[PDB]
Amino acid sequence: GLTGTGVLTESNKKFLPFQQFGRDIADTTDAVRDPQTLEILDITPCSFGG
Amino acid sequence: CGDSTECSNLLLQYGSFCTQLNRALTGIAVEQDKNTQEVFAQVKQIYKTPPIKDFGGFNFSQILPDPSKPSKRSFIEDLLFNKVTLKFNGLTVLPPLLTDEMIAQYTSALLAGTITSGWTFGAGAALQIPFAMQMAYRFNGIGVTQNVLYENQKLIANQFNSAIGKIQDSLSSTASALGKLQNVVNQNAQALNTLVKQLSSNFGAISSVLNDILSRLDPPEAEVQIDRLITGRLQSLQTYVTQQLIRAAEIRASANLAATKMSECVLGQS
Amino acid sequence: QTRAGCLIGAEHVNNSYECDIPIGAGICASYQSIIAYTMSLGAENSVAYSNNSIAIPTNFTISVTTEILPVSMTKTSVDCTMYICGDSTECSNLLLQYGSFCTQLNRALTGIAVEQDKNTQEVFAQVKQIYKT
Amino acid sequence: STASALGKLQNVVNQNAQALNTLVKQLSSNFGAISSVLNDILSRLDPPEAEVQIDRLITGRLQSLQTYVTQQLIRAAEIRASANLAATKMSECVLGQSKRVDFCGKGYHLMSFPQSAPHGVVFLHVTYVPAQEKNFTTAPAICHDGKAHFPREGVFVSNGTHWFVTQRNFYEPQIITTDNTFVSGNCDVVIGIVNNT
Amino acid sequence: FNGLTVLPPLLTDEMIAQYTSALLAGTITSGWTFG
Ligand SMILES: *[C@@H]1O[C@H](CO)[C@@H](O[C@@H]2O[C@H](CO)[C@@H](O)[C@H](O)[C@H]2NC(C)=O)[C@H](O)[C@H]1NC(C)=O
Ligand SMILES: *[C@@H]1O[C@H](CO)[C@@H](O[C@@H]2O[C@H](CO)[C@@H](O)[C@H](O)[C@H]2NC(C)=O)[C@H](O)[C@H]1NC(C)=O
Ligand SMILES: *[C@@H]1O[C@H](CO)[C@@H](O[C@@H]2O[C@H](CO)[C@@H](O)[C@H](O)[C@H]2NC(C)=O)[C@H](O)[C@H]1NC(C)=O
Ligand SMILES: *[C@@H]1O[C@H](CO)[C@@H](O[C@@H]2O[C@H](CO)[C@@H](O)[C@H](O)[C@H]2NC(C)=O)[C@H](O)[C@H]1NC(C)=O
Ligand SMILES: *[C@@H]1O[C@H](CO)[C@@H](O[C@@H]2O[C@H](CO)[C@@H](O)[C@H](O)[C@H]2NC(C)=O)[C@H](O)[C@H]1NC(C)=O
Ligand SMILES: *[C@@H]1O[C@H](CO)[C@@H](O[C@@H]2O[C@H](CO)[C@@H](O)[C@H](O)[C@H]2NC(C)=O)[C@H](O)[C@H]1NC(C)=O
Ligand SMILES: *[C@@H]1O[C@H](CO)[C@@H](O[C@@H]2O[C@H](CO)[C@@H](O)[C@H](O)[C@H]2NC(C)=O)[C@H](O)[C@H]1NC(C)=O
Ligand SMILES: *[C@@H]1O[C@H](CO)[C@@H](O)[C@H](O)[C@H]1NC(C)=O
Repeated sequence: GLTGTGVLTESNKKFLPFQQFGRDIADTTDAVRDPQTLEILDITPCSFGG
Repeated sequence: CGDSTECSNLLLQYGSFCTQLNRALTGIAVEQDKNTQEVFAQVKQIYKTPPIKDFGGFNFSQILPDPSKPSKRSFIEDLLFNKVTLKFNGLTVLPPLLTDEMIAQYTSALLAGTITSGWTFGAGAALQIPFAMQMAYRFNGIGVTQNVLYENQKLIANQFNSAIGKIQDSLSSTASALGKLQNVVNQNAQALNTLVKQLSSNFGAISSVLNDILSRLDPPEAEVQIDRLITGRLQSLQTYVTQQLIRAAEIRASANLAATKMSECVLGQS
Repeated sequence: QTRAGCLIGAEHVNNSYECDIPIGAGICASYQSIIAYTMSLGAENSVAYSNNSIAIPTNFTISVTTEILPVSMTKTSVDCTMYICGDSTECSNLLLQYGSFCTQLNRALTGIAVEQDKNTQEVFAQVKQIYKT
Repeated sequence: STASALGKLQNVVNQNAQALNTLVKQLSSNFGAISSVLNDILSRLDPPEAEVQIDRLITGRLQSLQTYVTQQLIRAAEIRASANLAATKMSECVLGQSKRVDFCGKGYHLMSFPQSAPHGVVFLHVTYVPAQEKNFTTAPAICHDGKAHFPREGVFVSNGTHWFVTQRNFYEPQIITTDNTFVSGNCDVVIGIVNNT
Repeated sequence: FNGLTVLPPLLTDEMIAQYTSALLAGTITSGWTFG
């Protein structure tokens, strides 16, 4: 149910056993947990510029 | 809009606000570069201190560049750099034209020129002069005859040396002496942070995310909700731009004062 | 590939000249084809310091240089009722319920114009009489 | 011969013209209404929605006008600061000779001349620049008869065999005499003093 | 235009040229005394 774009990589963060997704500051998501494998991933915005 | 076709189509009919916003930001960046270049680029050549240093007993070790460190910075410059502390959502930060090494090179050239050639290099070609005679001229310039300096040289030198050491300690131990630069950095960071934070507001709509609005209603009222979101975000962007303009004007005034002080006090006696 | 991004259509050279078209991170490009290079701060020399040596000029030159400073800009005036309504009674009546949002604009513009006139008069009227050669 | 030397006044004029041009171009936007011309809205439909369309037009145009006014205020403040600086320069470097270095001209200031320009002023600064240097050997004081002599103004120099006193900014040697020097103490505490007559 | 007007400056360029001429004649003839 959480939708968004970006590139997904492997992360080493340690989600405590009941969180689902993480945000750092200014309320922007950085990590998610897939509901099947139960592993923590990492989201990065794919590149852009002028 | 965040890569939404409907948002772009709706925004297309508000004219050309973004062109002038980007124009203002580009002008601000160009002004910053001009400020730095005007402040620091005062000399025409790059002077170098002689390998042997005997300036009548004076000791400039703490402020002369140190070849050991790759940065080629002095002790005080390293202390100042270590003292202060500090592509996300469609916003970018552009690097300055002048790197820190070039600023250090300008500072070293100015220091070597004023140490070796007195004030002559600021009005033509650098002219060699022993340091003690230059300090005699500087005393003669404030109404004290040079007779004094030559008869009180060593003591005077000692005093100078001690003073230099003192400020190093005043920078090494005591903090909060550089509040202005830290304040500028904090202001910029806070403004950017709140501008990013504004994305989560509602502005009177039913949700703060476009996808939920699109995937829960037919277009007829989706347009109304998207219009509310668009006008709120546009107002926030305009406020941020205006604040940036005001701060840029103040910074430009400060930079002009700094350039005047550098011209009048480093290249000559005031 | 440079600290400022990526660049296509120019060649990187090992020399260093003055900066023509600034690019960033200490590099810029110029037309020769187009060449991109690290900016050069200036010439290099070492003054011959010694504890018993001096240099004294023997001749002189006289130089004339120019400096340019703006002092004023054009004075403009804008009428709200014609700009946003264009001689329409209904538009005027509708605008009448927004309070006094345009008296402020007129006051601001008049202040700007008066300031421009004061700027010019204060810069140039530095003398009391008119002298003749 | 060479043009493009007056970029500042050109920039001011271009900024003003661009601001006016975008302000007048803003009149051709729908702002979410059915048309960009008010006469069509008035003549095409019944008022109870005409006020809605006109309200959208009004709010858009008000926003544009406010933005223009704020930009004009900022630019006017900047121009006023520049005008104050120009007035100070005219007062100091034209009505008198200035001692503060590099305030007006590169070198030692002699005088300045003003000229007008369509929206500004141009200063012509006349400056004195030394040239054609030469090496010399120098000493801080002269020991004679157990006494130390310092120059009243100038500096001691030597071409290799004899010593002279010269003014600092121009080479003009003269014989050392008891009229252009003064005595203080004995030649025992001055570092670098030399023997002469 | 649609309500945009440009007002002429109070000091015409002839008077500005006259001020510049007076200043330059004064500084040529009387040095800095006239200031
Ligand atoms: C969801 O179902 C999948 C598939 O049955 C589970 O994945 C299995 O996990 C076990 C435990 O490590 C492995 O031995 C199997 O090889 C996995 N199968 C596949 C097809 O990957 C997964 O564990 C289940 N997760 C939950 C939370 O029920
Ligand atoms: C100038 O001052 C510096 C101190 O900043 C002196 O460097 C010290 O020199 C002594 C003796 O050589 C060493 O024991 C210290 O460790 C040095 N200090 C540092 C921080 O390196 C330097 O010697 C002085 N200059 C002269 C000519 O004496
Ligand atoms: C003055 O004396 C010096 C020392 O003999 C002359 O030599 C210059 O020395 C500096 C640094 O030692 C070099 O950078 C120059 O290239 C030397 N000049 C030469 C070799 O011609 C110097 O030439 C003399 N004259 C002046 C005007 O400095
Ligand atoms: C100081 O510089 C001036 C100008 O460079 C010298 O005057 C020149 O002298 C040469 C040789 O006599 C003439 O060919 C030039 O025509 C002169 N220039 C002008 C503008 O008249 C002057 O000789 C130099 N002073 C000394 C002592 O060498
Ligand atoms: C240094 O200056 C002195 C004074 O001008 C020079 O002495 C003169 O030298 C000329 C040329 O040799 C003689 O014709 C004069 O008779 C000398 N005057 C006296 C009072 O002796 C001296 O030659 C100069 N030294 C150098 C190395 O140039
Ligand atoms: C200027 O510096 C030179 C160094 O080049 C000094 O000459 C030294 O003087 C001491 C003391 O008389 C001697 O022990 C050294 O042997 C000298 N060195 C050389 C290379 O000759 C000179 O004394 C200094 N002069 C002044 C006035 O400071
Ligand atoms: C300048 O002259 C004085 C005296 O004419 C010199 O002082 C003499 O120095 C020698 C050697 O050091 C001593 O043996 C004498 O006793 C000194 N005489 C007096 C009266 O003090 C002095 O050395 C000379 N200066 C230099 C640099 O040689
Ligand atoms: C010249 O530049 C090339 C890259 O353009 C570099 O590989 C080479 O080492 C450089 N040569 C020198 C002498 O710096």
